[PDB]
Amino acid sequence: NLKIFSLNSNPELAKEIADIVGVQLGKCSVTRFSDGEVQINIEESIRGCDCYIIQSTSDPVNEHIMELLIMVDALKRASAKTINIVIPYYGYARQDRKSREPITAKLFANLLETAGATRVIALDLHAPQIQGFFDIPIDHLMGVPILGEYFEGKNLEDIVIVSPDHGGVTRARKLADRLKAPIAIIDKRMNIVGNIEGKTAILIDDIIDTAGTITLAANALVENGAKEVYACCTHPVLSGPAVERINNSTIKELVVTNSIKLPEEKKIERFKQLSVGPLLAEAIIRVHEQQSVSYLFS
Amino acid sequence: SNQYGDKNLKIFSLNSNPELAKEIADIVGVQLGKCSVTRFSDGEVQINIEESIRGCDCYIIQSTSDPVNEHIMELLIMVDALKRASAKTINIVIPYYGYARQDRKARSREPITAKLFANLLETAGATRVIALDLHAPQIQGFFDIPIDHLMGVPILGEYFEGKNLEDIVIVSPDHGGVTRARKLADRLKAPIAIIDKRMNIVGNIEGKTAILIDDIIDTAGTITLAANALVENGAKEVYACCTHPVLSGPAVERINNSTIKELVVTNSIKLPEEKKIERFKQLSVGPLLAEAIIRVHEQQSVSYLF
Amino acid sequence: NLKIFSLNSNPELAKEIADIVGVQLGKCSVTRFSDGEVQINIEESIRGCDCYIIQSTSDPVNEHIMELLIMVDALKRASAKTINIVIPYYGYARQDRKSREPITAKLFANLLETAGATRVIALDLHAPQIQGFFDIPIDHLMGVPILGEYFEGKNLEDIVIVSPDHGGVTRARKLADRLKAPIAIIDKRMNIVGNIEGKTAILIDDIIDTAGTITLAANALVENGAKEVYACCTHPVLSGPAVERINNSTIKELVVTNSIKLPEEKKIERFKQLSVGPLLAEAIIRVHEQQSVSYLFS
Amino acid sequence: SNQYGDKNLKIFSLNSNPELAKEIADIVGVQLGKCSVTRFSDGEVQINIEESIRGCDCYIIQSTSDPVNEHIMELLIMVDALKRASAKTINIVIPYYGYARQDRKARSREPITAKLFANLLETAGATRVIALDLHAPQIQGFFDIPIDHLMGVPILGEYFEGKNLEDIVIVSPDHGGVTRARKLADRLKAPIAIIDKRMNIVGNIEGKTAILIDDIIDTAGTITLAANALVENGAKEVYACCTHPVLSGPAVERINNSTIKELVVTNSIKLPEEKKIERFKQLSVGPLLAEAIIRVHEQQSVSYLF
Amino acid sequence: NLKIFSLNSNPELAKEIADIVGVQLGKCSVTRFSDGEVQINIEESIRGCDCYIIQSTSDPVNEHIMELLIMVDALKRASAKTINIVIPYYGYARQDRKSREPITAKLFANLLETAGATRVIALDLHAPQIQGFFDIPIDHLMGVPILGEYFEGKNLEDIVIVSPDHGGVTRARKLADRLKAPIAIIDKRMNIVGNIEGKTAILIDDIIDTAGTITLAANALVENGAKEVYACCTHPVLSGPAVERINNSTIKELVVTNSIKLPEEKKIERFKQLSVGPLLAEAIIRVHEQQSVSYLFS
Amino acid sequence: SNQYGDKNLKIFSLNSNPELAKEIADIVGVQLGKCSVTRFSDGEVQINIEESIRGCDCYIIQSTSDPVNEHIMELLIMVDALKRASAKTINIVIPYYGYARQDRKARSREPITAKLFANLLETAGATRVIALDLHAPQIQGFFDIPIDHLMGVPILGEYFEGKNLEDIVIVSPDHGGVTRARKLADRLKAPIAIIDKRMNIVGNIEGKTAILIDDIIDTAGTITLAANALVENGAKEVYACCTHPVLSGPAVERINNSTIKELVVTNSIKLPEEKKIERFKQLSVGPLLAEAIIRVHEQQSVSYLF
Repeated sequence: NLKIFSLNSNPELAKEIADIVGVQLGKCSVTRFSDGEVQINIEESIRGCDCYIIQSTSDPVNEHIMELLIMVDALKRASAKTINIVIPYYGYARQDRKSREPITAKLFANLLETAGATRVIALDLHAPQIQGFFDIPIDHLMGVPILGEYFEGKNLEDIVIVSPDHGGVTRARKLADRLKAPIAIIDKRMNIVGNIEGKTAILIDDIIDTAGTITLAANALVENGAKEVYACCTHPVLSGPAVERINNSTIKELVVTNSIKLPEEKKIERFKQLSVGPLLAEAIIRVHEQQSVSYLFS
Repeated sequence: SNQYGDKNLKIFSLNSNPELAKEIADIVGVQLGKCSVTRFSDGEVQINIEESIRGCDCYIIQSTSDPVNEHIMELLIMVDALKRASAKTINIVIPYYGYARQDRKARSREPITAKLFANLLETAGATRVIALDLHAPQIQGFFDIPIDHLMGVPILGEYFEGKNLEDIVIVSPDHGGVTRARKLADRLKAPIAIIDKRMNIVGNIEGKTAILIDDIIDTAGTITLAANALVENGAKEVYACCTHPVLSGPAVERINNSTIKELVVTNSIKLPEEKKIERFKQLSVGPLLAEAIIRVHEQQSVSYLF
Repeated sequence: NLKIFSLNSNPELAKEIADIVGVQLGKCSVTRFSDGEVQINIEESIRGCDCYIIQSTSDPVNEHIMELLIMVDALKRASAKTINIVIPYYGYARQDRKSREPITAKLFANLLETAGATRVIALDLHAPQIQGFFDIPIDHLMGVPILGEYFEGKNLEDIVIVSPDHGGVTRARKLADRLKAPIAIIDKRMNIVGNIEGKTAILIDDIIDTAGTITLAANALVENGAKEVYACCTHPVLSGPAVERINNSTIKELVVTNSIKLPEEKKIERFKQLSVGPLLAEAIIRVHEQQSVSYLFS
Repeated sequence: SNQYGDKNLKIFSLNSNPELAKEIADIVGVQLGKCSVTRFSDGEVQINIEESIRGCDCYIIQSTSDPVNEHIMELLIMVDALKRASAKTINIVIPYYGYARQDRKARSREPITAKLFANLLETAGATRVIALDLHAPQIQGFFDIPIDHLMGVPILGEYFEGKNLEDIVIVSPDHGGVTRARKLADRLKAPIAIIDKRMNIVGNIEGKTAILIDDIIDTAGTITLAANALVENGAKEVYACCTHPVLSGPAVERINNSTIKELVVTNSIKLPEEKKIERFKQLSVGPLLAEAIIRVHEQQSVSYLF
Repeated sequence: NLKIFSLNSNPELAKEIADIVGVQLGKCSVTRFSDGEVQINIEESIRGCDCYIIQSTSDPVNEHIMELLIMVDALKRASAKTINIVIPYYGYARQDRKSREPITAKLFANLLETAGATRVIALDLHAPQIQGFFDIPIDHLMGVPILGEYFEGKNLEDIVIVSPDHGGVTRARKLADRLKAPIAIIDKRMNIVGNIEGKTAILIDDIIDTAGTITLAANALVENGAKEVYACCTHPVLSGPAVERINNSTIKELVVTNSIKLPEEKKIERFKQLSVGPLLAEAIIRVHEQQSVSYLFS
Repeated sequence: SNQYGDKNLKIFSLNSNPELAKEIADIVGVQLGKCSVTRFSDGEVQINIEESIRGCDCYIIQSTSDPVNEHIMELLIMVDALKRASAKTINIVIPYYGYARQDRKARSREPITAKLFANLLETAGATRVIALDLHAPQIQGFFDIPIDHLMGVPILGEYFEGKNLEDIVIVSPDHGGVTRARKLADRLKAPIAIIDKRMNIVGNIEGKTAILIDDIIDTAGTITLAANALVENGAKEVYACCTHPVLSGPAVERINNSTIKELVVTNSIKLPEEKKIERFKQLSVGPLLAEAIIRVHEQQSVSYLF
């Protein structure tokens, strides 16, 4: 009665999740015709079934967004009982506030409901208030505990968590609480606010895109006395020259999760990727079986 | 082209067909609204309108052609941006409506994408739509906001009329396009014939000038096979025409190597600069759409057009 | 738990369907007061029940449409679990496109959802895109296979399927595919496009209303060499002089289905009526039990 | 009657009450919008507006009287047609609101048809409504679009005042109409009395001129029984009045054979040409509705009226 | 699987109802911060549960309305299966018609649905057409039978039911039918229409607010020949000087129900309070178990 | 103040902040719309607009401050009243947005009240909103109707600039307010420092004039503790400021007894007349909001402001 489908964004994450929960991915067909149009065909009856769709809205966001919406349409029209969306990475999440700009994080939310979505399971939205962009139920999972565990196990002396900017202090502090460490912040107006002399710095962000911000912060820490610099994020967008910039940086090791598929192309030298696979598989089971999802936060 | 005199009419162009959009604006007499549609390295689209449009009637010109998904998204984001900046109205001029084909795959559990698009456009905040030659006229019923549907057949007809042709027969490429072939046949007082690919011909095409008409020419497999079977059955000559030149895949090579004397299309879809069609004529829908926007904005009768 | 109700359009079809699935029709009351107003009263508790309403929106369409909407309102307000509409004939289906006309096929759809409908089961809509007029689930049944079977069993030599016009070629061809026959079409601008000399013609349409189109086509076929003319449609609207025109025509036999009740009044001489009763009863069971409805098309 | 001077005000009439609709248009000073509401042989209604109304404020005059289902449908289809032809506004003037009776059948699992209608009208696309003497004033709450509710009592009162009557008592036909009898009693500074059919009389009606008032007179069973019991209890005389003359079934014969001296009604519902009431007076709501449409269109105070 | 919560309006009624149906009230938290804002926190997982909320929208109506809406929001966002609202007293019910006034009874209804309500159970709405203000299911319970039983048991000779005004005649008559008594009405334009000489009068209304209307009617009855005056209503709003006015009136006994909590403050001397507790507990069970609720009216 | 000359602009005040509302109206040049918001003995709110506003653009000024529930309700009822009286637009000017705090209680199963409010306002019938210093800028995303968000920081900055201060450091009271401290630091070309209460200080505050900035000062526990720890760590002096003076509970006594040299706030929330702050300065948002309403009404650029 529970059917899980995967689309093109992150097929491997979807498979890992399916193996853990114990189902074969649903029979669907995702064709792209020669003129660029996409067509999904549900290759099996899903009438009366609770359907889960696993899709990160990563590069190319607009293709991933449309195939997800078109698939929801096909399931709604094929009489699915529920259409539950599992989103490891929420694209356009940085477009969450307005000078004559759209609020794309909100537009997508409205689009998703319009298409027929029942509920959403999300992981580390750029802003916690993005939950409020929905009127359908949404269960928000956090990735900070996963990154925090890995660092807690590295036997690092003298650490200070560093927020790459003014908007990342809250996140920095959740990590500094978990690790019992002080916080410093970069104030590119690029000044270092806080004590980092001799300390092992851990730069943290939710998303690492072009990596300009992170590598620059890293270089600044090192020439201001930091013993060493580590860097982590939940979502590895890593577009453009991101990878190169990181390989040449002073960043000892970069730690990311697998919410976004890694560039087949470019390789990161000092890197560690943690899986959110178990977290999502478990959240899917509890949502479907109506157990407590919040048991997952404490 | 500044000459319009209603500073309250704004026209924006997205990336699908900037040339057509420029032509329309020029004809109307106004400069393209100022905005920037950029794509960050991660493929996300960013839009920021560069002049206040608060209280203005805005017109967005976008064909949802290859790649349809990107063009739909920038269109939706553009509308969200104008809605939030307090535009008075957000009018959508769609020269080509992507996903309008409902039969593409002959399957069971399919989506009805042309309907999903309509719902999405309305949700984004569209006030109305101006469309041209929708694949099926009942797509108008997919909207609950006003939609004005323009016909491209008169333009094509007027062109063929000017060629002074003898013994013509309008040919429908398949079963679904007989109504459309009939409209051209009426404009040209010519009989019709249809290709029954199951590849037979219903009608007398012998020693006549055949004109193949379809709404869309995509891979060109259908139209070229229909042109060849036409000639080899005695048609003296074959012209082909359509409103929307999708021309994907091998379309061009197929056309260049076929017996089609001349292919006639409109500029509702931007042509591939890459490859050239040899025997080709392109008619413009710029004046037709420009006239439509003016009558809609000023509240004049547009049915008069079409 | 499954309750089936019938309204005034086609009580006999409703009864046949109820007998096949194995239920007594629900206890409802359809009163028309002296001033013309209608009042439905559900004569039994249907709280928590999945309710099916059988109604063709045939002559008078506006009365049939309103009693259906008022009944949906009473069931919604009486806490029905689901309100499933079974529509053998969809009136106003020819009003599916716009010069300053409404798109009544779309208006009705919106009205139906507004009133509280859960889903729809339809049979041979004038246009397949009318399915897209709904946002609630709709399962579209075809009648061509039923008419096609009957002709396949008549031992007719030399046949050609004839589309009475430009808009009926697709339908004609589905019948010509099933019967392995060529197609011809009438081009009233009234010319016959295609070879019909000595052939047995079968004129096909979805709806036969005043029958002017069909009888004229039939007369034209016969004076252009056709050995004989048969005629069929799924929906027998047959209004005005329809019947007389058919009785005097050259039409050997007219074949229709029972999606619309036959005029108690006027009688057709050479005629055959096939029942969609089994098709709908079966579609109702599969929808309710969540089996595959598409198994019914192949 | 061309004299209005705001070519932007359009008024349409459907089939329920063309005479009333003509009177209103005449008074306003405009010609009835051009359209054709035809019914094909199969009973389907076809509408096609014969002049552009794009950008115009349209007023539709339709009472949903016998047969209510047909009149509702043509009204809904008319609105869909105007919405899709780009009307600026679609204003509904309903002289008589069908299905406004909620108690007709005393059952359990009933529909609330007056609410369903409101939802349907809004869904079709109505901008606002102008109504007259709704059976229950809270039906105004059934709408989420603006609704202006006009009262017919002043017109009736003004008529009775002009008769110079002595010793009058306003009689409520039943328990639900006491508030309405009270309003007339206020206009005429007269006391009230009520018929408690369980058929007793609460109040002193002895040797007085009784005036029975109701909102609707349908089969006339209630009003005639109430008039007879009135006379036989000593009332010197009995007048009867209402806003809406539904007059279905035996209504007329019952009235003609009753003791009602004179029945007074308005023209909110078209009268049966077939049968004649003998002692009868019909007051017009044409001027009242015409004045309402003008103030709504020009944005003037209409509460001033009512 | 059935969880019942109570908010601040009438905690005792909620408890009585919970005891009868056989559940402990749900674990929720209703905090009012120092600046006046309210925060509800569901202290237990209610995922997949049918939740009932017991709240009268009595003084202060706006606080009671908001805490109810905020609670519905928290349950909707915490994935409740259904959110069923039980409303013993419906505030703003007198704002049911429009000169440039709002129709607050309708606004609240729209607000309730917007917040996420599934259905409503109501008791004696000011106007029966207020049921039509909703599009979600609503089951309307009557209190007249409860007041009527109590009077039927008092051995009162010569009774006449009295409507305090023009709008209360229908209600008066339902009570006069149950008791086989004649009706009289007060016509404050303050005249007494009907025979009350020597009779025992029972003044009836739905709501007794400031009690000016009722006490004045009572005084008028007594100086016009009435042997004695009784007074009843379903909803005891009793605000301002209500209580004092009643204690000094000629009203022999005032009978009310417990749909609204009684002023802790002021005491009524000759009074009787009947409980709607059993009625609501029973309606809750039948709604939840899908039995017939209308069995409760006859 | 009658001088505006667009009889079509109406401005109403509810009970949250009548003084601010009066100031705005005065500046604009119009008299407060006429209405009565009364509360019957039972606490129900009654509203009845005393002049026709049919066709007028109406502006409602209401802060949803203590008690937020009453103020929200009168606001919602006011909108229902204007919608039903046929106002053309219903524009909401919210100087202070109650329930904008999402972290107040650190629990699991919570409501998102700021979102519920937005949905309710839209449902009531709001056309648009004008807000000032929302607690989180993404609350703008909670609305699907246009919302113009004004910033109070420039006003505060301009005041501090006029004091001619030396060696200043802008201090963020907590982790969530670093972006806001940064904006003031930009206006004053000053570095920033943050209080890491887990109560340590990140940044050099030694011998400097510290300026604490927050959006809201409620019980004042956070700001006063942050001011004290500042001084005892060597800050030469401490100023404190915020846009919204909620000042609930012991706020005032705490401030009066702290080391804050001067507390600066705006008049977005009505101050308690009861208790006085000793070292205090109140800047007005009346001119800022008045300018915003005019540009919105006349369709001028308001981003120019903020």
